[PDB]
Parts: sequence; C-alpha cells; structure tokens
Amino acid sequence: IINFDTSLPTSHTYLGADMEEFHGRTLHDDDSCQVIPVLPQVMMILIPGQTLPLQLFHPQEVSMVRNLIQKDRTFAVLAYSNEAQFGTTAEIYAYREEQDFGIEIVKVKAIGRQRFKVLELRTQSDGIQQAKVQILPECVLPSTMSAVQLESLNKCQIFPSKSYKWWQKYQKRKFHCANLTSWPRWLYSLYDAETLMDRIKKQLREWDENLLPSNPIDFSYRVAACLPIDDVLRIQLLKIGSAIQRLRCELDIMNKCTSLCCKQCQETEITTKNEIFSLSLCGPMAAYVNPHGYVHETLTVYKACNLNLIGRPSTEHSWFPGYAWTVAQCKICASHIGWKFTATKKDMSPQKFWGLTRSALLPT
Amino acid sequence: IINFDTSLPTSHTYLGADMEEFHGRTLHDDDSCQVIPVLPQVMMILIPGQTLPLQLFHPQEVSMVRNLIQKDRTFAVLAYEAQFGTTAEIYAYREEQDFGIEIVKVKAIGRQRFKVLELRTQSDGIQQAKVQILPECVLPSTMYKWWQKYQKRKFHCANLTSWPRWLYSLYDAETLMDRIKKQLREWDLPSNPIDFSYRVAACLPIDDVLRIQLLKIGSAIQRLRCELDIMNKCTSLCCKQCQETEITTKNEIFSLSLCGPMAAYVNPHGYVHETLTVYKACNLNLIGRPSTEHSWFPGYAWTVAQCKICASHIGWKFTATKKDMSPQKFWGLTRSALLPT
Amino acid sequence: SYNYVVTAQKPTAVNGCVTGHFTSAEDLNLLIAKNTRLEIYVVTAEGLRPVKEVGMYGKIAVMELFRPKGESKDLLFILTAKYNACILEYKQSGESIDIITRAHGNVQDRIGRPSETGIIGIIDPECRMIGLRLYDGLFKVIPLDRDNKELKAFNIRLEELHVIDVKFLYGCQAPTICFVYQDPQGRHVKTYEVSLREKEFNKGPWKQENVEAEASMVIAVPEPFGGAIIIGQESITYHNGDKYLAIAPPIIKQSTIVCHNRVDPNGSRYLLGDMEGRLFMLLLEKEEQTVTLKDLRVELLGETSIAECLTYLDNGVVFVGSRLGDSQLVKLNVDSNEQGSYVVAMETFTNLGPIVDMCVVDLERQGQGQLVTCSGAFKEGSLRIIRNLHIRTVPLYESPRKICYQEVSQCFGVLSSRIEVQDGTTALRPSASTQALSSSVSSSKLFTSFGEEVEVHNLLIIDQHTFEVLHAHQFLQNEYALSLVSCKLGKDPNTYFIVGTAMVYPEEAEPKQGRIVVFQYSDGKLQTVAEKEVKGAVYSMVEFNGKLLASINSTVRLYEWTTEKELRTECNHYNNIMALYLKTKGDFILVGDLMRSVLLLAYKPMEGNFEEIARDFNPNWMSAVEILDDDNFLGAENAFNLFVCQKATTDEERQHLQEVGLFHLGEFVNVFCHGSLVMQNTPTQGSVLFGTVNGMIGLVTSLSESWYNLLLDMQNRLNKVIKSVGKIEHSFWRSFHTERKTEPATGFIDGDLIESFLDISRPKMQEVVANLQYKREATADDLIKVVEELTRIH
Ligand SMILES: O=C1CC[C@H](N2Cc3ccc(N4CCC5(CCN(C(=O)c6ccccc6)CC5)C4)cc3C2=O)C(=O)N1
Ligand SMILES: O=C1CC[C@H](N2Cc3ccc(N4CCC5(CCN(C(=O)c6ccccc6)CC5)C4)cc3C2=O)C(=O)N1
Ligand SMILES: [Zn+2]
Ligand SMILES: [Zn+2]
Repeated sequence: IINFDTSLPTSHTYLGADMEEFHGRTLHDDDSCQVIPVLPQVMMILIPGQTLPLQLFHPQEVSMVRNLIQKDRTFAVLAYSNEAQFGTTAEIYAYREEQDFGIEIVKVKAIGRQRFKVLELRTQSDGIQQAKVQILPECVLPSTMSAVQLESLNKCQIFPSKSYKWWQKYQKRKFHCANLTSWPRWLYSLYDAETLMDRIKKQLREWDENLLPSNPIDFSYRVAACLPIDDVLRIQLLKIGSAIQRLRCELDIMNKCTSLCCKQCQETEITTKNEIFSLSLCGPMAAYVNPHGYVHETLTVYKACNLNLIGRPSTEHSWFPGYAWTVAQCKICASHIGWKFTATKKDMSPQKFWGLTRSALLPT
Repeated sequence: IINFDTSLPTSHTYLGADMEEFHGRTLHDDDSCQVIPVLPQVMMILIPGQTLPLQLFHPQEVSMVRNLIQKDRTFAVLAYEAQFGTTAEIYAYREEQDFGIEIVKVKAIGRQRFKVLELRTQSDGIQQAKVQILPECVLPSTMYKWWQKYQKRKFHCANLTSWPRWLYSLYDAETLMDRIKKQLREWDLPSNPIDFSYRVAACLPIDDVLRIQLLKIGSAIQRLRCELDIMNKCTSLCCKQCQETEITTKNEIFSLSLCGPMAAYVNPHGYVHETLTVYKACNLNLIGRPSTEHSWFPGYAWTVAQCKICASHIGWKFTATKKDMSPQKFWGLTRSALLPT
Repeated sequence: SYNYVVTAQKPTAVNGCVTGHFTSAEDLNLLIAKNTRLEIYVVTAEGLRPVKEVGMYGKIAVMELFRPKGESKDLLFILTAKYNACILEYKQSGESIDIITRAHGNVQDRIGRPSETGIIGIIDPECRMIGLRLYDGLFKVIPLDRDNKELKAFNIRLEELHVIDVKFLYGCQAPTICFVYQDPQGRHVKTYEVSLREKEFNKGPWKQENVEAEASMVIAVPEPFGGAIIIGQESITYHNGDKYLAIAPPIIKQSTIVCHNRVDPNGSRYLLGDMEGRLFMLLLEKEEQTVTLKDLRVELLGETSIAECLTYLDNGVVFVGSRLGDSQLVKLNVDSNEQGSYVVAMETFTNLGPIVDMCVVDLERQGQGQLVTCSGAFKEGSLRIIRNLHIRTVPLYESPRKICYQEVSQCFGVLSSRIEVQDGTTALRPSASTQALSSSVSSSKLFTSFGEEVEVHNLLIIDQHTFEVLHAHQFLQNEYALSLVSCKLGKDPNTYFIVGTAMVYPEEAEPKQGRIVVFQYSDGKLQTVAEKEVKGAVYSMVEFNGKLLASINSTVRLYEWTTEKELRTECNHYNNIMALYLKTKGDFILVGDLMRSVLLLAYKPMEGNFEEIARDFNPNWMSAVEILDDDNFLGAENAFNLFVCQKATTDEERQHLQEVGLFHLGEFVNVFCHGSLVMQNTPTQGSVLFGTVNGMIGLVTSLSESWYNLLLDMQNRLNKVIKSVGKIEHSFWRSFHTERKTEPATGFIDGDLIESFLDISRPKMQEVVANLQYKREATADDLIKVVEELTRIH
C-alpha cells in the first residue's frame, strides 16, 4: 500500500520554492539546422518529455544561462555513446539565481523537447561548445488499414470503449479489411499503436502491482525514459524515429531484462526487475540533483540485496519528501550503489525503499 | 603574513553555538586501574591534550554519552586489537534533532594513557575496557650566547663520567625543547616537557605506527628525541595509495591554528579527519564547487581535492571568501590519505 | 533508375455506383466508379448498354448526381482521394461524346487531421450547396451558385468531433443536416441548419436524441415522410420531430448493414445489404390523416454477393457492386422460389480483386505466360486464369491466400482458409476444402465460446487441366499457414510443397511456436515427409541455391535438406525487424518488414553466414517488395505509391540505399512477380507483373537513359495537349503522396499516358512532336513506331 503523494518528487521542491516559471513552448521546424549551446558537464542521455534539474556554478554556464533566459531558453544535451552523434534539446521552464555559500549558483529545471543528430561541434573561445545540429521529426504513421479500408464499413471505425473479449472484438473489427491484403489480423496487431500500448501497460503492471499518457508518442518516450536499461539501448531507443517502432523495441527490451548487478563486480546481484516500483507519477526512474550539482538517475525499488548502509540517516535535500537516506554501497567491493530511504513518520507507506543510481548498476 | 585569527579553528565554531560546557577536571590515580567505556567506531590514536570533536548519531552511543554526563565525563579511545589507548574527557556538549534523528555533538580533550588489561562487551553494543593508567617517567637532571653559557655550566660534571660534555646536551629537556621550538618557528606552548612532547607528537603527519610508538614511549626526553628525529627525517608527503605521487614537502607545512599544523575536525556526518595545513600542494585535481558550509576554517571555502594518478581524496583547498585576507589560499590534507617518505 | 509502368488489366472492383439521368433527360443511366474508371451505361429492357468509359486522374472517393434548377439533365460531382473536386456534364453531338468540366478545384485544408470514418460527401436536395466531411471538427460547405466555377468552400466548426454519418434532410426550407455522433455518453442523433449568408450552423428543427450504442447508418427519407431512419446492429429507428418509431427485428441481428438504396421515389421501400451477402427489404407503412408513417418491417429478400453498394435500376432489377467478388445484376420477384429466396441472378461482371497472390505459369508449353491469381475472400474466393485479355474463373467458396505451381506433378498448391462456427465446430457452406476428392488432417503430436468464428487452414492440391481439388490437407487447430513454396532441396531429386505455419492463440500477442512441414504429392495422395518445429512464426520462405531460407519472427535461417530427410540448420541472421518480405536473387537476400525498413544481406558460401551489405530504414507502411536487378529494388508504399531504391567508396555511404524513383500508382499492390503475358522473343529490359487490391494488374519494366529522356519529354508535351477530365494535372496525379508529404514523380514513366498518344488525332500529334529531337528532329511517324513498340510489351 502506498499513500505517499506521487506528485511531490516531480516538483523537485528540494531545489526550493518561489522559483521563476515560464510558459510558451518553443519548437523548431522538424528538419532544419540550428546552433545550440551545449552544457559541458551533463553526462546524461536526455529523452524528450523528461525533466532535468541542474545547479550550475561555473562562470561559463552561469553566463550562458543568464543569456538564455533572455533568448530561446534552449540548450543541447549530447547522448554520448562512449563521441556524440545524437542528442536532445532541453528547454528551461524554471529558474532562480542565488548567492548561497559564497558563490553565485543558478538552479534551473529544464525539459526535453526535440531530438537531433549532431552535425558539428565548435568550441567557442569560452571553452564552451556550440552544436550545429539538424532537428529530427517524429514520423507519425496512419492506421495500417487506412489505405486498404473498405468504404462501406468505414462507419464501423468508431468503437464504444469501456476486457479481453473487448480487445478480441477490437482486433476482429478494426482489421477486417486485413482480409484484402496478404497478412492476417494478428500480424497487423503487432504494429498497432493501441495494442502495443495496452500490452506495455499490462506488462508493467505485472511488475508494479499498484501501477502513463494516452498518445502513443508520449507513451513511448515515457516508457523509454523509465526503464532499467543501460546506455547503448537507451541511445538505440533515442535514434528510433517512429512511435510504433519505439513501442515494439521497448516491448522487446522489456521482455528480455531480468536482473541488475553491481557494475564494478558483475556477479553481485543488487536487485531484480520485479522490485521496481513507481514512487513518483513520472515513473520508476527519474533524474535528480544532489546539493553539489551532480545528476543521478535514481530507480526506486522495494528490496535490494548485498548493500551495506553507511552514515547517519538525513532528511537533508531529500528527493522524496518525508524520507531520509543512508548511503548504500556494495558489500563485496564497497562501491556506492544508491541510498536507502526510510519514513520519518508512522502511518506512512512505504516505510522503506531503495533509490539506486543507474550508473552504478548493470543489467543482466 | 597572516591576519586570519588563528584561535578560530581551535574552538570548532562549525559545531554551532550555545553548546554547554563542563568546567572542572577529573583525573584517575597515577597507577590505579579502572574500567572505562569505549567509543565503538572512532579509530584514532588520540594523544593526551588533543581535542577531538565528535557527532554521535547511533542510539547506543547517544545513550551512553547521556549516561556519561551523569558520571565522570571520561571515555576511552583505543589505538588499533588494541594494547594501548587514551582516555578522553568531555568538556563541551549538545544534543539536537537536526534532519530527522537525535545527534549529540561533543568535544573531548584526551587526558591519560592506558594499557588494556581486558576488553568486555555489553548487550547494548558498546565495549568496556578494563585498563591500567600508564604513568609517566619524569626524570631529574641527568647530572646563542645565553645557551653557550648554559652548555658551559650544566654539563661540567660530565668530566666525571665516561661520556663527553656535548653528549649530555642531547638528553636534556631544555636543549631538546629549544631545538624543537627553533624548528617550529617557521611553522607558527607548554613548558613542562611532558606537555610539550604531547603537543608536538599530535601535530605531526606521521603514519599510524609511529604515533603508536610515541604514545607508548614512557619518558619525556625519549619522546622529544623521537619527535625531533622525525621532524628532521620526514622530507616529503606522498599519496598513500600510490606511494610515489608526491603531494608536498615539510617546508610548506604551516600552523593556521594555535593547536599546531595538524588538528582533528569532524565533518557533518560525524567523520573525524586529521587535517594538516600546507601552503602548496601538488598532483591534486579539484572536484566540485567551492563552499563555506561547515567550513572548519571560518572565512574560507573548501574544494575537494584528489590525487590525479588514482583519484583518491587527499583533502580540500581552502580559498579566502574575501580579499585582503592572508593566506589567500592553502590546502588541508587529511593525514589518513597521506604517507611520509 | 528508369522504369516504365503500364496497366495490363484495368481495375475491376466497384467502389461506388449511382443511377440517374446523366446522358439524356429521358434515358436512365447507371454510373460506376471502380477505382479511377468512370463507366456510364444506359439502363435498357435488355440489360445495360455501355455508352462511355472515362479515366480519372484520381481515386474516386465521392460520386453523386444532382440537378440544380435550370439544368436539363443531371450534373456529376466527383471528389478524388487527393481532394480534387469537379462538377462534370455529359455533352454529346453525333457519334462524338465527351465530358465537359462545368467546374473544378482542390478542396484540401493545409492543416487538420483526416477523419477516421473517412471522406463523407452529400448534396442538399434543393442543390443549395454540397457538404463534405474530410477532417475532424470541420464541415466544408461548397455553395452551388453558378458563379462558383472554382468551388470556393468554407469550413464550419463542428463541436462534435466523432461524427459517424450525416445526411441532408428532405422537406426542409432551411438546409438541414442530420448526423449521428459518439461521445462518452453514447451515440446521439443531432440536426443542424446551414446558413450560407451567415456561413454557420443554427439549431436544427428537432431535438437531439439518444440511439443505439452501435447505430451507424443514417437515411434521409423523402416526402411525405421526411425525418430520418437510424440503423444499427440491433434496431431500426425512425425520427421525425414528434414522431418516433423503432423495431428490433431478429433477422438483422447476425451481421451489420453496410449499404442501402431507396427503391421508390416516395421512400416507401429500401434495399439493405449486410456484410455477409444478405439482401433485405425495408418497408415504410403509410397512413393518411397530412400523411404519417405507420410502421416499419424488414423482409429477408435473399442472398447476393458481398455488396459494396446497391442500386435499384427499375422493373425489379438491382445492381450489386462488390469489392470482394464479381458484381451482379439480379432480378427481384414478387414470390419466392422453392428455396425461399426472392433474388435471381441475371448477369455477372468479372472482378479479379483482391489479388492477394499469383504466379506465372506456361501451362500450354507455348512460350506465352499465363497468370494464375488468388482472388476474392470469404464465399467469393476464386482462382483466376488470365491469358492474352481472357479470364477463366474457378470458384472455391473460401479465401485463397497463397499459390504455387509444381510441374513434376502438374498441380497447383493453394493455401486456403475457411470460417467455421463453434457449435466442436461447424461449417457455413460447402467449399473446396470439404468437397475434395481426397482429404487428410494434420496428425502432428507437437504442441473459446459458443457461436464464435474460427479459421481453418488447408493446403489444396488442384489439377491444372480441370482445376478439380485433388487433395485437401487440414492443418492443426489454431494453426495459421503463412507461406508456401514448391522446390527441390539438396541432392534429393523429388519436388515438395513446403508450408510454414504459426500457432496463434488469442491470449498471446506474438506467436512463439510454428512449423515447417514438407509434403510430397505422389500417386494421387499427399504425405508429410518432414516437420521441423520452430520458436516463431514462419513469415516467409524461399529456395536459396538448393537450400531453404525461412523467416522466423526477427530471424532469418538457412536450412539444408539432409540425406535422412530432415531440415538441418546452416546459419542464422538476426535483425531489428521482422522479415515479412524475403526475396532472393543470386546470392543476395532482400529483407523487408511492414514499416518500409529494407535490408540487403549477402551469402558468403565459404564462410557460410550472412552479413549486411546495405540498409535503408524509413517509417512507412510497405505492402510488397521485389528485386528488379542486382542493384535496384522495387516496392509498394503507403498512400498507393511505388518506390525504387538503389545500391562513393565510403563504407557508410556504400551501406546506404538511395531512393532513385518515386511514383503514385493509385493502387494498393499486393504482390510482385517476374513474368510476362506476351510471346517470348528489346528497348525494355525485365518484366514484373504486380497485382493489387482493386483487381488491376500492372507491368513494370526498365528503360535506357535515352528512352527514358525521350518518353519524359513526350510526357511533358502530352500533358499540354490532353484534356484531363476534371482538369487534374497529371504531374499532380502522379506525385508521390504521403501524410503531409508530397514529392514530384521521379524515375518512372506513366505508360498509360504515353500509350494514349495514339488515340489523339493527327493534328494533335503534330502539335506534340514539334521540335522534339530523335540527333535528328523527330516526326510523328517515328513516335508512332516508338509507341507501338512500347505497347507490344503486354
Ligand atoms: O534523497 C537524497 C539522496 C541523497 C542525496 N545526496 C545528499 C548529498 C550530500 C552531499 C553530497 N556530496 C557530494 C560531494 C560531496 C562529497 C563529500 N565531501 C567531501 O569533502 C569529502 C569527500 C571525500 C571524503 C570526505 C569528504 C563534500 C562534497 C558532498 C552528495 C549528496 C547526495 O547525493 C540527496 O540530495 N537526497
Ligand atoms: O572545512 C571543511 C572541509 C570539508 C568538510 N566536509 C564538508 C562535507 C559535506 C558532506 C560530507 N559527506 C560525507 C558523507 C556524505 C558523502 C556524500 N553523500 C552521498 O550520498 C553520496 C555518496 C557517494 C556518491 C554520491 C553521493 C552523502 C553523505 C556527505 C562530508 C563533508 C566534509 O568532510 C567540512 O565539513 N569542512
Ligand atoms: Zn560491487
Ligand atoms: Zn594517488
């Protein structure tokens, strides 16, 4: 049973309140080329629709962001594979400068909007890189049946929606004109956005008992961002350009994964895919910032193994309000794997969970 | 040239204000044997007179400290298996609820040496050491112009023994203390040789085993001689993991606090680091941002520093927050990560 | 690449039909839109008399006749799938006939989403406007005043996004639309009035009402009834202000009703057609007071072919236009036969569509290829034999899916499927799989609810002379037979039928089990010689240098025929894509999936494995692929397009296929196959016949650069002389089209346009050929030779 307010983590209140907010989405024509500032120290693959908090202190980046708020509030994040070929543009949607602890630090909450392929990088005189990139479009395809659909029963394309028998009726009625082609209905169902989305929803709910958007594009992006997967497959999903292909690849990757081990000693099983649970409404995994400006892709799980707790619990800068953290590291090789979050009150739930940093784990 | 008030680090103002203090001293008998509680986690060769700031959070440790303020304000710190140790007497204390738990932050000034007779445990998880208070072997007199006449006068009777006049000048409290003080002039005290030797031994960057030696040394003159041998032998300080990455030399060491070049400081999570201040350090890359949070040296901002060959944390770089400060920049190197050469 | 596409068989599937007074004011005319062909016949006592046939530069999506005030005879409004709208008139003088374009335009919106219910078009009974529904939330009105020769149209915002059907109501002084729409509350009828002066909607004459959940059809009843009839799956209801009737006859509960047609001009009788082929009569009972509707009733008139549309001509004669089968002219009697059916078939119009598979065979050992195609679906399934154009039909009464030919045994192996009903299971009709001379059932040891339909799959061995079903082998329960090849494998001298299958269960999404079965047809019977289980569906199979290449889910596998007569693995290749399409030429293997992703592997016999020579991934639905030659690959793409991809010294550039040809065919190509229908033994190299959903067979060949340039210049010269019906640009017609993407045609020559060069009179030929360079200047007498030599390829 969970009663923790799942919208609290998404706010990133640990950064603070009274932050300036902006509205008005800034989009770039989906095939052109542009010049975009690159944030140097963000070693992270950002997927569209995914929040990214930052606390910048280098004068280079601070001056950049001060300039950006007066211009297109957009920068680039390169999906390094080792060396950049693709990336995502992030748009600043919250901002605040402070002079805390003797330096001027600018804290920004940004969001991924568009993907791109990297054409060239140019290191400005400031030590900063400007990326000349070409925007990639989202190839939205129609129904597989729109070309071969029969007109007389085009009236039957609108379904009353309210379950297994319902989906059997759905396959029978939507892909009726599949009889005109050389493939069966069940074959077309493997390329239908709705069936793929429903399959993914069910297959997640198998892991997370208490368990997403409705359009296929956002659904595919969210599923890609919140999976327990390494960097190579992350970039593979990023460079896939169609929602249907992305959903199919996500389903395959979702099926294959089994367990997560400590990266430095690969035989130490930290957890299994059935412990993954979503403590925030943005998904099982999300990107947070610690007090010194390092981004961690924390994955919430119910039970972890071969982890040693270290240090005092602290509710300082907690990413999950109402919980503390104890530094958890592998007991075989003493490498930091994540933190152990515990409730500060009774009547809360879960009283315990583990936030594991993605870069300290290895799927197997 | 230093304008920085050197009495600030010795007071540990990073542990907060309104801390209750306990005036008055409690001391055991010279040879009596007593049983004392042990801090279970802190590993450190505490030397008598040395200040140890602590932040205990474990329920057992907080409970025991709470039951110590009722009794004598003493506990024990073992050398580490442990054959020797030093008792530590609390003199400043506070409890707080900060960030979700009860934590007790205290200050303890090491008082007496002891040799462990037995170690016993309690179900509560803390240990009790039944130990014998080791005494000190105070000795009588074995028998530049001012000191030239001193050497002329004090060591005349050496003609009546089988050793030369000059040799007895190497085993006198005054001459050895003068040589040590003259050597510490560059960096920067108690007159009684016991206290002088204890204060000198606690401010050296030497590895552990040398400190255990000095702790077990039972005489003032011998401890002073060993300290001087070390001050004239230890030439450079290198990365412990590498054993070859040179971090600094003995010429850069300087005393930013009136306690000496080195002192023990507790970080926010109750970890005791023995920091040595140095003007220049090399082979270190700075990680992260500067900050003044919990700064051990007020008016300075720290910056993590680690060995560039192995990326092992060596210490911090303290950079003055305001101009017209002296020194503008320096380094604090944690002794636990160094190795003399 | 330089390709040349021509039509060997025009489309045969009837996608629409209407009846009116078009050619004259007294003759009764039947107008049939097949796909792009408009056919005007005159209704006569003897049947039909075809007066004209015309070709459009677009897929006819809407076709309706109307007579505005002052017009002696009906005009014809047509809309095409690219949103070209035209109003046309039938002008005659003597033996000459031609179609005048009274008005034309393009009525697309640069932004907006096409409906999921499709293009809907209607005409007000008083001809005060034309109403279209193309995108969600927008209702496009075209005023019909005679000054609107450009068909200027304005949108109106519809608050109800999900509109099902719409009609114009009769007996209204203000143009009124009655439409059925769906919301989370259910489904409701709603009426609006249309104001051209204010260019917007007003409240309709009678209130919104709730109707059946699956109500989907609207009929506008003429005077004196008026109102409307809403038809769903359970009930037929009638709404007219206060008056409200409803019936729930049990005879319509089995299948959905997908077409209708008014029989009497006063609206007392209607013909209704269900999905399965049943034809009903709906009768409106009249009471005199004003005249009000008394009651409704439905009478099952009989069974026809699966009707795409109906139209009552006269004297109890009804034309049934069918997409899945042959179109019909049927008689309607007053009393039923001994079988209880009022419907008698009179004439049948051949329909080859849908062509789902086909093969080229020289049955008569004559050097002239013949084409055997699998046509139709459900009870309309058939085999067609097409030769030089003569067509012979062999009805199966079940769906044929795949077909191959075995010369050593002189028989065709046909995969087929039939639908049975769980009751065990029971059939719905006798078919080929149940009327075979001999039969068998799969007995492999490897590996519901009442009234439901279940698919039973069979392999039929059919003789090549009489086309009798020699044998019928029924596969396992819940087994889908996907592929079928006839080949020799390894050193064995015997020929086999190899069938790849999959085990499909509703509870599973992606098949995990399948089989490769090997049959030998010997001495009149069929026998399983081997059977290899596989962990995936065998989507396709080919013969590869005496081995068997099979596509199992996302894997490609090479099998060898061992002396013990078992299939032994040789090598596997893994892809990111399901290998639905698997083509082979030489040692090169082309692998495609449904999402236009193309891959080109090669076989290294010494190394004995597969490596990726080239790749071209681009999201779009792909319906077929072919190998034109070592370098060029042909394919059919969504929105009825053809593409041709081509295989710098740079590894990255060399590994990328470059699209060198784009074309808009206006057809959904189901199958490609190498062959020809003309006497073997040119200016053209190669011959690929392709078959489509609408029954159109086409030919693709390859040209030289000289010929390509000459014919392209001819095209540009002819597009200036030929008067296109509806005044649509040929270059616009053939532009490669896709969702919010449009490119000019490249790499292809429209062979129909070129071959039309002979039809134009000699003065127009002189106009066309002027200043064209043959390095001599060309003359019409030379271009005649060129076009005749091009025409003699089919
Ligand atoms: O819910 C949650 C989960 C936990 C998470 N937290 C809190 C936090 C606090 C601090 C640092 N630090 C990371 C950098 C840092 C390292 C230690 N430091 C030395 O000097 C030093 C280095 C080596 C040895 C001895 C001392 C200071 C600088 C401090 C990181 C974090 C972090 O990830 C969070 O915010 N909320
Ligand atoms: O003048 C001075 C010199 C500096 C000195 N300072 C400040 C300080 C602040 C914090 C910690 N920490 C030590 C323990 C700590 C480690 C980081 N944490 C994780 O969660 C984590 C661990 C690994 C990877 C990622 C995150 C939180 C817990 C925080 C240690 C120190 C310390 O020595 C001081 O106080 N003043
Ligand atoms: Zn480990
Ligand atoms: Zn080192």
